[PDB]
Amino acid sequence: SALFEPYTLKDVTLRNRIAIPPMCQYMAEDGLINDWHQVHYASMARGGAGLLVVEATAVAPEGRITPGCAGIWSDAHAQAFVPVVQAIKAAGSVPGIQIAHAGRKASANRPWEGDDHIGADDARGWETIAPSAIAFGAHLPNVPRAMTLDDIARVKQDFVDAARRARDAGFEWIELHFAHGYLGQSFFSEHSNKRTDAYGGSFDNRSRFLLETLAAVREVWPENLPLTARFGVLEYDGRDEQTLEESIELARRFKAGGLDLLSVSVGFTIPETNIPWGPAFMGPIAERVRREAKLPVTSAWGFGTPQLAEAALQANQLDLVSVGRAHLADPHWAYFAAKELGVEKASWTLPAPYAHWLE
Amino acid sequence: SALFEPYTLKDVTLRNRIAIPPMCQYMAEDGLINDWHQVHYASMARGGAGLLVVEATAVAPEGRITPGCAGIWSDAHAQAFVPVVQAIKAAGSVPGIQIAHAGRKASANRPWEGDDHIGADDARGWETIAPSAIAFGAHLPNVPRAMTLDDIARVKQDFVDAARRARDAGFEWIELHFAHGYLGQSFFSEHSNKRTDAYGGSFDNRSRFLLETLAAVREVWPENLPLTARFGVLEYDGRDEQTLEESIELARRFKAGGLDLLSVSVGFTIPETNIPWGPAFMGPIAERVRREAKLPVTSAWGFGTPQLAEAALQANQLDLVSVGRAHLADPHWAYFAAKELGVEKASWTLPAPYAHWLE
Ligand SMILES: Cc1cc2c(cc1C)N(C[C@H](O)[C@H](O)[C@H](O)COP(=O)(O)O)c1[nH]c(=O)[nH]c(=O)c1N2
Ligand SMILES: Cc1cc2c(cc1C)N(C[C@H](O)[C@H](O)[C@H](O)COP(=O)(O)O)c1[nH]c(=O)[nH]c(=O)c1N2
Ligand SMILES: CC(=O)[C@H]1CCCN(Cc2ccccc2)C1
Ligand SMILES: CC(=O)[C@H]1CCCN(Cc2ccccc2)C1
Repeated sequence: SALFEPYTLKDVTLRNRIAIPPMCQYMAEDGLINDWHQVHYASMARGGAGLLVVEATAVAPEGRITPGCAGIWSDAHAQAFVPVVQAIKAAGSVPGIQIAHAGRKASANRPWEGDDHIGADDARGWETIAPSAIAFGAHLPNVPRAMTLDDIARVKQDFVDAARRARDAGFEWIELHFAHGYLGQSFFSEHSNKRTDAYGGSFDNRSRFLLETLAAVREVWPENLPLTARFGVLEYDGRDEQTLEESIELARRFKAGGLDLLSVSVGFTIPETNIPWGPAFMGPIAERVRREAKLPVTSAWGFGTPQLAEAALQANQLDLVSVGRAHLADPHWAYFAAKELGVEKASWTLPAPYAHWLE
Repeated sequence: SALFEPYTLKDVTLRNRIAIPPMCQYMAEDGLINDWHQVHYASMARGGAGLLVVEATAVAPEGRITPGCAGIWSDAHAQAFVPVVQAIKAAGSVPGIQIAHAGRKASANRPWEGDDHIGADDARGWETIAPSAIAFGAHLPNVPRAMTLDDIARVKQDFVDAARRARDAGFEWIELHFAHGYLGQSFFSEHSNKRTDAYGGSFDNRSRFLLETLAAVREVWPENLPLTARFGVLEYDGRDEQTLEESIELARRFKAGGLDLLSVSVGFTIPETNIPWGPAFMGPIAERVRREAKLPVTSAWGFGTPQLAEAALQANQLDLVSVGRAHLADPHWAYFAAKELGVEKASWTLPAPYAHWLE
């Protein structure tokens, strides 16, 4: 099975090609994770996935999506992750983290508590920041404050500090969240970036915040540990071929800047889109990015069937398959996939106190 | 769905009829549980099951099956259980524990490390005790020491101390392990009990250890929490109708002694048997115990299919269905069952950070 071959990138070796992508739990308090996250992550790691990327973890308080998001904007915040790192490692999986800044999609309610921007009169909310003072719209109508040059430098330094802390906490894999309509994605997109200084206009200027943040993080993040990013390479906004061509050139520039792997996604920059959801629908996009930018990739959004994961790998569309929601449903999904694909001694994808009895 | 109806017994209410039976993990050290159990039990509780009975926990060191078995023979051992208890409650499941003494099956290797009696040169081993100096045979050849009256008195008091400690740790449900060929089962069976004193020979004498232990425990276990036991009601040894008739009479005596519920199983007292393993094969035996002893019952051994569990409840064979190995395979099995049986808003068998996304 391709899905259960190991993967080596820099000095990290993953025991198979199953990655758990970052999935916000909205269960933190003032950025501090807790018992909820400890069991959630340790249980999934024991399930057998080779790589577990911890949810979007805010580099700054205002960079949270919700009052429940994890943060890493202080050393105390970082120290809370150590037991998660240790549990993921004890289960044989590799611990990663996604560091993030929600940009104009910040100050929102939890998804099951309205999923919408927090109102002005609710004290739990805060002012958001973005490249330009333009709202997403729809359920997120709040207009962000356009970032100053000092703002741009401060946030780049929060990403550096976040990466410094993740390193020191023991993570072996980092992912910069430049996707899904949050701060980084909104600098790259013409939809959201109307700046007239060095950080807007041309392709080079729209690229600048992302490339400078990459470069700054690269300085503190070990060369022997994978440096990755997630990026939305198209929006399904009717501008797909031009957007894709530009996104692939920026990925060429990420590679020149030392990126080891790109997690390929959708922009979600604006609500006025027509995304063709379906099983493995990102496969061909991911493949194009991989081939044209000459960079390993993962992706998500449907691949959560064992035959779809296996297929993508064999067609060299992906190097890792990210499987999210199926792990929410079953934290032992990797074991289910091993059984489905006829892996030998499939029950031993799980630790012994389980594997002995299931074989 | 019958499976997702609540159940009330004494002051305890279970949110559904899915019970997780005791399943040994063999991961403790000197009886002390650790991070393995914390995650294991908390994850399964979050999966939705109404009741989670913690694995066989030894009332005394020599009462462990293996060097990896959990213990409750001291107050520090009992304090280790408190985070487990609190984690199970936090997920909305009810915490139970099974207290146990392995009798002549003690001093054995972990199942995946030979599963056989420890050899006398191995420094890990200990002397075992039983009603009579007779070995199980097969892979468990060690001949146990015959207990004296002073031994019987001591072991009874250890069950009492264990129950007292379980109460204080916050368990809300206790199960006396009188099944599967361990100490209690071996007092009842004529195969293993050749005593000529008050604890051997007649039905009354063979029953005595079990009844006195129950009575002793009933004195310290709160009247308002379920007091239960697991008992092997037949052996498949060619003596089934007489053995089952006797077992049912003892169930009546358990009820007269305050037992609230009986977990109906097989004896496993000797290796020379022909157990007819199959899906739901205990259903009819369980039903007979329930009807004839007029006592609530659970059972296990192939109910781990949503339709099989539902059927047994609808036929009134059982009050709770114990689903073990299916929970090792998928700690969210109760969610899988609620989906299969078409339960309304099945994803909310799980907590919000999962249920929201899976509906
Ligand atoms: C609960 C939850 C939470 C989030 C997400 C999704 C879900 C379900 N996803 C997107 C996720 O990583 C993945 O791309 C999608 O879930 C699609 O993959 P599946 O179809 O679920 O296998 C995600 N994306 C990301 O980059 N960072 C994150 O923190 C989150 N958080
Ligand atoms: C790993 C493991 C460990 C144990 C068990 C089984 C397994 C698989 N079982 C028996 C268990 O409670 C249950 O009766 C069987 O697993 C049958 O139910 P299932 O078919 O698995 O649903 C069990 N029985 C018991 O009374 N005390 C226990 O501690 C144990 N330990
Ligand atoms: C922060 C992260 O990128 C997440 C947060 C919540 C929704 N994600 C996007 C999403 C859309 C549809 C289904 C699942 C996930 C983005
Ligand atoms: C102590 C407890 O009752 C357990 C320990 C391990 C095996 N159990 C018995 C068992 C036999 C075959 C399959 C599953 C379980 C008994």
